Amino acid sequence: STITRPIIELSNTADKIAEGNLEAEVPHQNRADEIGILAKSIERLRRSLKQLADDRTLLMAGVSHDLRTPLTRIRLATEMMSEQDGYLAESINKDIEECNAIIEQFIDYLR
Amino acid sequence: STITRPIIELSNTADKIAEGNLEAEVPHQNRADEIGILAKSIERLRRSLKQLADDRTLLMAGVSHDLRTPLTRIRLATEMMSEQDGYLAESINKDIEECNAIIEQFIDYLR
Repeated sequence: STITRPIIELSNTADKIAEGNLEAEVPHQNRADEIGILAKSIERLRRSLKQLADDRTLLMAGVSHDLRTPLTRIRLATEMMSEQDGYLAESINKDIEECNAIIEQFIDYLR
Repeated sequence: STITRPIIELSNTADKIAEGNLEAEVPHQNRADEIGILAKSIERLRRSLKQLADDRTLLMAGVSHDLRTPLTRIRLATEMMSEQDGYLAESINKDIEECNAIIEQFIDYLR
């Protein structure tokens, strides 16, 4: 009956990982027999999920940062234009506004 | 020895998923006993990985497509400006080129 338990513990841990508890430590990792190998495989699955999560987060940050540089430069350049070319500057102003709007929506929804 | 086999088969399938085989079918899924419950746990982990993969793909495509619109608009407007503000137009043109470069780099790394 004692051997029955580590099986239940392994299945339970897998559930915790899938539900979004990436920090939940897998049990029976120190075991050397077939059970401990099963524990190791669950750890491998945990690593995959954790990596994919971190990738998405860092992706959002990197894109927004790099975009900030070109956007700022354009707005300043349009500010320096004379009134005679205002109607053309107004167009580029509309574009930069739309771009900032799209980025804002993405960050708000994404937790 | 017969009982030893399914444990190895389960561990092997989990390893296949971790190494990038999201389509690797889990064995002993239809079992109802303790081994069947373990099979169900492995399948749930597979679903998590597959979901995260689909998320990354859709995210990349959506952002790049929408960005194409504001870029094209600024390009046309800057071409209409008079020579008196040519030096200002040149800066905005350089900026939009930079943006296109960033998008190309992302796709090239992950086709």
